Amino acid sequence: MSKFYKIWLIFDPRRVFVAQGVFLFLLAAMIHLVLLSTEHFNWFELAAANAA
Amino acid sequence: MSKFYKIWLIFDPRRVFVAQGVFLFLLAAMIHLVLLSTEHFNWFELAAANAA
Amino acid sequence: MSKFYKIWLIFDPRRVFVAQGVFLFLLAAMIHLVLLSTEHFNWFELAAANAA
Amino acid sequence: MSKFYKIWLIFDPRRVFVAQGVFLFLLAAMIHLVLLSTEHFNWFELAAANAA
Amino acid sequence: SKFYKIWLIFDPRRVFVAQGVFLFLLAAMIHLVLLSTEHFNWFELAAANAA
Amino acid sequence: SKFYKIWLIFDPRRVFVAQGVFLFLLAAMIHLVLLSTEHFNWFELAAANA
Amino acid sequence: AGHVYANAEVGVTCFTCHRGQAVPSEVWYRIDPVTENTSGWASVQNRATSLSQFTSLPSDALYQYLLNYEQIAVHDLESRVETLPGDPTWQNTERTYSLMNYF
Amino acid sequence: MTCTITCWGIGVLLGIMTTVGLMVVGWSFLQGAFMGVLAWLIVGGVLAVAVC
Amino acid sequence: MEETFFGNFDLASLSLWLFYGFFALLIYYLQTENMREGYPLEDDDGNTAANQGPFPLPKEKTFKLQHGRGELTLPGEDVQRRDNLALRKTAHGNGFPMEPTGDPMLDGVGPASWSKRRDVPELDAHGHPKIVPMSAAEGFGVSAGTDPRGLPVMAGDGEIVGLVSDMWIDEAEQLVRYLEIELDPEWGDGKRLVQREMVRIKSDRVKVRSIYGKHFKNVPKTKSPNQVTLLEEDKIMAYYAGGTLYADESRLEPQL
Amino acid sequence: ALLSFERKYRVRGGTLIGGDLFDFWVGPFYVGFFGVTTAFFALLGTILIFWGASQQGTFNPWLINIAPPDLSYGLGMAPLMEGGLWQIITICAIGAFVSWALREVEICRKLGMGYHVPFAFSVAIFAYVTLVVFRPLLMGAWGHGFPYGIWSHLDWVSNTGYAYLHFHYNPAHMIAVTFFFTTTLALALHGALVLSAANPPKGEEVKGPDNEDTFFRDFIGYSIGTLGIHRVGLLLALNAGFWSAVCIIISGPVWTKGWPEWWNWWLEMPIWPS
Amino acid sequence: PEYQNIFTQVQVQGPAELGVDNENNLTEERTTGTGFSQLIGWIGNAQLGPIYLGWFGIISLVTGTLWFNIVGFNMLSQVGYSIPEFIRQLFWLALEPPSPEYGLRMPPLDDGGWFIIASFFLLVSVISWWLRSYQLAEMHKMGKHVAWAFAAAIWLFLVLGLFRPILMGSWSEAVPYGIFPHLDWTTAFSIRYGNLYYNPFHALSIVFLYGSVLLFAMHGATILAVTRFGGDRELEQIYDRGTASERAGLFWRWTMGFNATMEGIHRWAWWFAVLTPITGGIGILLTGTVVDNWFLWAVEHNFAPDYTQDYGYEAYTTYDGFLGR
Amino acid sequence: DLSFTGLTDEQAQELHSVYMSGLWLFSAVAVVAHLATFIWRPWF
Amino acid sequence: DLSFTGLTDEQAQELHSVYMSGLWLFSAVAVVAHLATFIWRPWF
Ligand code: BCL
Ligand code: BCL
Ligand code: BCL
Ligand code: BCL
Ligand code: BCL
Ligand SMILES: CC[C@H]1c2cc3[nH]c4c(c3C)C(=O)[C@H](C(=O)OC)c4c3nc(cc4[nH]c(cc(n2)[C@@H]1C)c(C(C)=O)c4C)[C@@H](C)[C@@H]3CCC(=O)OC/C=C(\C)CCC[C@H](C)CCC[C@H](C)CCCC(C)C
Ligand code: HEC
Ligand code: HEC
Ligand SMILES: COC(C)(C)C(=O)/C=C/C(C)=C/C=C/C(C)=C/C=C/C(C)=C/C=C/C=C(C)/C=C/C=C(\C)CC/C=C(\C)CCC=C(C)C
Ligand SMILES: COC(C)(C)C(=O)/C=C/C(C)=C/C=C/C(C)=C/C=C/C(C)=C/C=C\C=C(C)\C=C\C=C(/C)CC/C=C(\C)CCC=C(C)C
Ligand SMILES: [Fe+3]
Repeated sequence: MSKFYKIWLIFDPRRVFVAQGVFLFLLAAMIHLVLLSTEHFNWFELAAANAA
Repeated sequence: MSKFYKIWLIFDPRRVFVAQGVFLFLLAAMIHLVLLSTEHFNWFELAAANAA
Repeated sequence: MSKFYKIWLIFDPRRVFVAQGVFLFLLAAMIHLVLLSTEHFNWFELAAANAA
Repeated sequence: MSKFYKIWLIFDPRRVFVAQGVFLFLLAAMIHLVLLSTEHFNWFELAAANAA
Repeated sequence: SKFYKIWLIFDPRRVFVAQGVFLFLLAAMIHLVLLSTEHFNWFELAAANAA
Repeated sequence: SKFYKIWLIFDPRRVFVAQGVFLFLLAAMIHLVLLSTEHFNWFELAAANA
Repeated sequence: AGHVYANAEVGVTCFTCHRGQAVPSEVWYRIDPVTENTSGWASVQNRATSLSQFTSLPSDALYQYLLNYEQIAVHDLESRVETLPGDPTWQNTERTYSLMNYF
Repeated sequence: MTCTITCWGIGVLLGIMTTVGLMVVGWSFLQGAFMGVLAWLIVGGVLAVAVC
Repeated sequence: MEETFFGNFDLASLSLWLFYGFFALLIYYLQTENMREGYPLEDDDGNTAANQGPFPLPKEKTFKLQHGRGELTLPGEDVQRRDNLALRKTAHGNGFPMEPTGDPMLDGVGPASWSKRRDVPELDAHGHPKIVPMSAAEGFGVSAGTDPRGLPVMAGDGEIVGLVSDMWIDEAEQLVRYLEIELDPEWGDGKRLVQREMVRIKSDRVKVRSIYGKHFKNVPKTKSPNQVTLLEEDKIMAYYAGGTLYADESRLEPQL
Repeated sequence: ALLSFERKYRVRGGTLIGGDLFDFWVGPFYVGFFGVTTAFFALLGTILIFWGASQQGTFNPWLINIAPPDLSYGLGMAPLMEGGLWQIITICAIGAFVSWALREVEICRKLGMGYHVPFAFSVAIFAYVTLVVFRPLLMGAWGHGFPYGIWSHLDWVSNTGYAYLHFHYNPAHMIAVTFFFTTTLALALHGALVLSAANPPKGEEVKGPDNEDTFFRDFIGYSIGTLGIHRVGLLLALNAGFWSAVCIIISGPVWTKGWPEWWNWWLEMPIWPS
Repeated sequence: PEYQNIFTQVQVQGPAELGVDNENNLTEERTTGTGFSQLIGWIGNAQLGPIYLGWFGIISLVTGTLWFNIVGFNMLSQVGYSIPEFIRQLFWLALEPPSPEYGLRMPPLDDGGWFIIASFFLLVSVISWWLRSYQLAEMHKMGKHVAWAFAAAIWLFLVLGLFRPILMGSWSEAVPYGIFPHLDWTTAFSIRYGNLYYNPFHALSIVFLYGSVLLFAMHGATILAVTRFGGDRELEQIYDRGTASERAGLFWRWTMGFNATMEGIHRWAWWFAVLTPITGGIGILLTGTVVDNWFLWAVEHNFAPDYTQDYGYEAYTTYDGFLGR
Repeated sequence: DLSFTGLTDEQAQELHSVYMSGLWLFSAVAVVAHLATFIWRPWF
Repeated sequence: DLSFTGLTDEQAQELHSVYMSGLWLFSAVAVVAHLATFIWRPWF
């Protein structure tokens, strides 16, 4: 576990960070879109609903 | 920590600046659009509603 | 057994890690999506039902 | 037979292991999906049925 | 008695992979043939024997 | 007779693979035809006897 | 009334089809022998006539279906059926297609 | 080219003129277009052969 | 025919699965037949790669080459490999672009890279060289379009380097393959060939936008002025396309 | 890995908006700025399809069906489970397709080859674009796009085809189909020509361009040549894609009536002696 | 902009190329007259080559004209030899197959009897043309790929008009010889037997038909992209590959992760083209004979989508609202 | 002593230290963001 | 000594130890995750 730094001995930092950067934004959009799809967690609908 | 400046040692400042500039505007345009799609957060329609 | 380390003499660590990284996330995603398909384990709908 | 080891003199270990790896998961996924198709062994509705 | 001479004609690499997919497709086909049958369907029997 | 001269005409490698595919496809076809028939369907017949 | 009074109370009057002329428009006659030197199915369809909706579909569809009570359905109600003589064919489908194109 | 391209240009201009010329005296756009297209093929080909 | 066997698996289903098995064999056959060139795989260091893919290399097929050029077996020992490439890796790992050590266009490494083809001219059915100057052609002449002979040649940067002296035609298929450029003494010497597919012919001048004025003096030459070998033919074509990326930094650098 | 000749061609440069930041290869694939956006858009669109499949209740690839909203919603955004997800996947699909074409520009720019392939793909993109965003705007409702299902989008073609009363009489469909059949006819003959010349009967020398050039001269009396077939074939396929775009863009917003009734101009002309 | 190799900017014309010839001695049956056309030369070869007057070709041409004429004179007899009406209804007239109440028996001339005669001559012409392709490849010492690719088109051609009607029990299952009528038959065939969208072999043929157009746009553009490296000379690139084959391969290796060779591309190109009528021929052959309703076949095999929304316009709008009143 | 990227242990340790520092900071904000949403609308 | 990837016998042994250590850490998180889900909503 303490030797996890060796991942950079096999993966180029400027080649996996592009993959790492894309993957995070892919998630950040994915769950946000999933939440907006649900009726309970759609914060845009809730503001309209709370306004009566 | 404070050693985040090393990102420029592996990522070119010119290309990152252009890439984030496109990304930031596309992010800004997209979020402005989803606000317009919602009836509650469409500031253009609300002015019509308050006009009565 | 203790001689499982020889898989890296057959498989390139670089290509396996990206292969399992893609495989694990896809497996992680589809198991999550399978749960959301079921009405019993859909934690988004359960939260809505609990609020009532 | 004690002489089954000679299969590796015929088959390339790299191609076999990749082919076996994808085959085993596709085997595992299919059998899991067959259980999900049956009403008796689908543990997702069984959890719902037990919870009544 | 001397069937071993088949490998003098057939390439062992091509034959072994040939029956490797053939034998599995025998298992897949026959297993699904049983599953289609109402009698030899162990998944349906377990539901039936559950009562 | 002396039918062994067929191998002077046909390539043994080319005819054995063709025969192997033909023999299995013929066997599968004949087996499948019996399944379609009501009298010789051993799966349906076994259910009938039970 | 199950048809004229289908959705609302909108009936049929003498003006509904005549529309101010003695002979109501869009009336049809039997022109089944559409083309010469033909008989059977070849004699009703291979031409663009008034009854065919600008198509080469049969022109006898109105006569056979709206006047002679011929069978309009052509589909088979099972995935596999024993196709026996007398069953509807693609010619009958083509004629039904001609009638229903007029609809 | 040059002469052939110009001769084709004369035909398409003539085809457009015939398209609207027959529309004035009746006909329809589609009926006039066919004569206009037909005129473009005929006089355009004849001019591209005889003049050039 | 109209009756089903073991379930809903009728003859249509049997034909469908029979095609599925045939298609899988066909894809294996089709994919393998494409592995006769460029295989086995390698890494950026030139060694044999640990991964060769799921498709094994096919059995050796032989082509009986014509005009007495021997035979040819595709799988194994590509004779077209170039030995001394003027490149070195920009990264210690794999998957990263190479940076040329010297002049990319002169060394022919990037888009300017050629392939070590045969050093003999391509032959038609008669055995004669396939591409010859129109001066040596028996009864060939321009039938349509603008004749570029005598028109000045304008480079990518607008410089005038010379006038077209001749076009190297393909008498076997009756089309123009090259234009001969007689370089002015300022911009070079001798004659050079530019492929027709890289040149644009206008009414008064003929222009190439891929190569600047200063790079014509370094265009690869031909040993003989009457025929071009496949090696020279590959070097000449590659050089012009290499200038689409190496004529100036503006082409290599990002456009936005 | 790399092919036996790939090392030289792997040089830096030839990027549109990206630089050395994204100028690298992942396996055989080339990543660029537009390969980054392709990966993001394709993964987001693919995941959202399976997310919609999960909420649809089935994961069967045949039965997965993400459909556009109702026509009552107009051109505005719909609820995610009521058609809004289809709109986002469409936005992701447009981004994935455009970036893929722009990435192909980066591929060919790095290799010094022409831009014919990205242009040819753009025609196929235009056929998809005219099906999902152009035709709906001309009708004022996003619900006219085809649903994102393996068999659901076949129902849309069937219903849209019969929504114009025997679509076979559509003049642009008539032109588009005969381009599709000719392209396959041209593909078969061209593929046969090269294979036949390169693969003669055993014990025979391989045939050069002259032998294959004269084969159709003896076959159909005219051979278009080795170079001619590729350019005419590209135009045959691009015309098939372009005229397919036309036949569907003129269906609703141009000719709301039946397609056989379009041919009434030919049947009813003054020249014809009625 | 850079010169795109779509239209040649200059073309040269020399002595006409007759042919290569060998001891098979194709010259006697080869025409001695050739012509040149500059209009077609902007995109391809400008030479109108000489026909090889073989006996398979002559028989195919003569019997093909007989089928063409027989259909034509029946069409001319449809409208009573009225040429203006014949021209007006040219796209609508046809030679209809026999009525279904005749079976395989020979029907009267006015009720499909001339259809059988025309079909027989068409069958002879089509087969003779295939024999011409096979013989021409044999006489040129070339591969028979043209003959085999053509034979795939014959398969669907024979299934549509010969094989299926024979084992369907009636000649009425054949396709009418008309412009619009065989479009009507195409639609009525799908309607009668459910929906050919749900025919898996129709779907498979569509997969290869789109793939065939897809490949030949891919191959057409890729070769034109490497034509600056002599990529149009595919045959020489097969025997001795240059940078044209390498760049074309690396374009698709860097794009979609795998590529082909300059020869392996045409094997891919050949098979999708060949598979388009082979799969379609199978689907038509077992349509009606085996499966009489394809949507119901889809329903029982669980690949027909199900829709939970209402099927009426009243459920989405109203008649007054649609009219705007 | 394999190094596919040509990075020494000291170079990788320094580079991994910053990456984990960023990873914890990115996850720390996510934990706070997730905590606020659970207070707003719990999903359990 | 068989080595298709060029790694030595000792190089693969050390790489496997870290990979297996990561595998156990990934599995340990999943095991804790499964228990929390089982307590929240069992599936047996
Ligand atoms: C449902 C209740 C809340 C909600 C609950 C949550 C929760 C809970 C969380 C978020 C999180 C996030 N939410 Mg939210 N969120 C909601 C509504 C929104 C709305 C909105 C308009 O309504 C927006 C804009 C966001 C946006 C965000 C992002 C700030 C963040 C996820 C980061 C990511 O995906 O990409 C990040 C990935 C990247 C790699 C992007 C790369 C792009 C940049 C420009 C690259 C620059 C790199 C360059 C080299 C410079 C480097 C410099 C470095 C400093 C060294 N949320 C609703 C209202 N949201 C998650 C989060 O991560 O928080 C930290 C989080 O935990
Ligand atoms: C049903 C009840 C719970 C539920 C129960 C569970 C359970 C039980 C589990 C999960 C698991 C997971 N859940 Mg869940 N889960 C639910 C709802 C959610 C929600 C949500 C918004 O509602 C989210 C976001 C998640 C998300 C997750 C992830 C944390 C995790 C899946 C990892 C995987 O598949 O990919 C694997 C990822 C990869 C291999 C790729 C990683 C990509 C990185 C960026 C690659 C770069 C690496 C680079 C080289 C640097 C490496 C450095 C290293 C330090 C060496 N769950 C519901 C609420 N969830 C499963 C899990 O995996 O737990 C660990 C798990 O066991
Ligand atoms: C309800 C149970 C099903 C059944 C379910 C399966 C399943 C499931 C599988 C097989 C498999 C096979 N079955 Mg079984 N099988 C049944 C009935 C038969 C009968 C028969 C005449 O009834 C025969 C000939 C077979 C033969 C076979 C071979 C094709 C194969 C075994 C390996 C092999 O190839 O060895 C080669 C053969 C020899 C060299 C001699 C060994 C003889 C075989 C193994 C014994 C079967 C003989 C059988 C018991 C005769 C019964 C008659 C008795 C006199 C009453 N089965 C019954 C009907 N069978 C496996 C396979 O690979 O399929 C591709 C598979 O996965
Ligand atoms: C009842 C039905 C009517 C009918 C109604 C319609 C309707 C309705 C339509 C057509 C359209 C078409 N018809 Mg029609 N048509 C009928 C009968 C026929 C017949 C026949 C023999 O009977 C034929 C051959 C055709 C032929 C065609 C083509 C002209 C066209 C098909 C679409 C196309 O060109 O691509 C165009 C589509 C694209 C090129 C897709 C672009 C793909 C994108 C860019 C890439 C996809 C990437 C994707 C993500 C996959 C990646 C995943 C993996 C990673 C690889 N029709 C029947 C009678 N026809 C369709 C059309 O024209 O569309 C424009 C159309 O909408
Ligand atoms: C409402 C209409 C039905 C329909 C009904 C049919 C029917 C019916 C058929 C097809 C078939 C086809 N359909 Mg469908 N099809 C529909 C919708 C579509 C759509 C779409 C977008 O909607 C598409 C793309 C297709 C696509 C296709 C192709 C995949 C396929 C034919 C390939 C072909 O050319 O074979 C090539 C072969 C031929 C065209 C004939 C070969 C001709 C011979 C060899 C040449 C003789 C030349 C002749 C003598 C003239 C010579 C003159 C010269 C000038 C000298 N269909 C709908 C469902 N479809 C075919 C099929 O099923 O294939 C399995 C078919 O029979
Ligand atoms: C457009 C003109 C013709 C053509 C040309 C053509 N297509 C091309 C090209 C060219 C020249 C390429 O260079 C490019 C390529 O690289 O192919 C290998 C491509 C291509 N055309 C393709 C397919 C394709 N082409 C088709 C047809 C055609 N190809 C036309 C006839 C068809 C049809 C009509 O059936 C299909 C399906 C791909 C193989 C490829 C495009 C690859 C691509 O876009 O990759 C990026 C995207 C992904 C990996 C996935 C994106 C997923 C989305 C974000 C979500 C889903 C969206 C989709 C609309 C859902 C569909 C649901 C159901 C309807 C199935
Ligand atoms: C006497 C003239 C008459 C005849 C003949 C006639 N219709 Fe109608 N039809 C009506 C009337 C009146 C209505 C109005 C019912 C309403 O919608 O409430 C109507 C309505 C309809 C409707 C319902 C439309 C709606 O808005 O729901 C359909 C569909 C219909 N007709 C089809 C047909 C068809 C098909 C035929 C030929 C078989 C036919 N009609 C023949 C009089 C007729
Ligand atoms: C469905 C529409 C329908 C309705 C209802 C209807 N008719 Fe008719 N009528 C017809 C048709 C069809 C004909 C036949 C055409 C013909 O005879 O010219 C006809 C013929 C007639 C004729 C003969 C016209 C001539 O050519 O001399 C008269 C008179 C007539 N209608 C009177 C009436 C009257 C009066 C009413 C009002 C009660 C009425 N019809 C309503 C359909 C209808
Ligand atoms: C569909 O299903 C539903 C249920 C919807 C679903 O949601 C499924 C969800 C699923 C499956 C979750 C899958 C998510 C997973 C697995 C989470 C991965 C996330 C990870 C791992 C977080 C990495 C964070 C790393 C950072 C952010 C570092 C910061 C880096 C810093 C900032 C800079 C780096 C340092 C330098 C550049 C300097 C060094 C350089 C030199 C010294 C030169
Ligand atoms: C100035 O000109 C004059 C002179 C007037 C003139 O003529 C002009 C001629 C004019 C306008 C006719 C133009 C013809 C037109 C538009 C028809 C298009 C044709 C089309 C679309 C064909 C579709 C169907 C094709 C199939 C699918 C066939 C199947 C054939 C099968 C395979 C044959 C099988 C054989 C038999 C059934 C025989 C069996 C018997 C024995 C073996 C004995
Ligand atoms: Fe080609």
